[PDB]
Amino acid sequence: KNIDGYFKIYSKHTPINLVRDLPQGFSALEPLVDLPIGINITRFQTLLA
Amino acid sequence: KNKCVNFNFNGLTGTGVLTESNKKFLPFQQFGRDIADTTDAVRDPQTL
Repeated sequence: KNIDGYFKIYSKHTPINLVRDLPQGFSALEPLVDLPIGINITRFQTLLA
Repeated sequence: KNKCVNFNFNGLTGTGVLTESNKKFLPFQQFGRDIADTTDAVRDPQTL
């Protein structure tokens, strides 16, 4: 999320027991890092190994 | 601590009695609020 130029990022890592490729329940994502970048973004792409 | 004094915590102004906190705080937390959106606990800008 780009919050007024601050590209704030959230994250969370938990264990699971996969059933249908996306387990359900509830969680809460904590903030990872504040990045006062101030650059406009409109698209993205993943970097797969 | 334990004295009625003013505050300026990197702009977080106020006046009250400073005491030891018994609450937790996230690694990025700056300050906590009460039920009325008023500042209750603050992180020192130089100390953890």
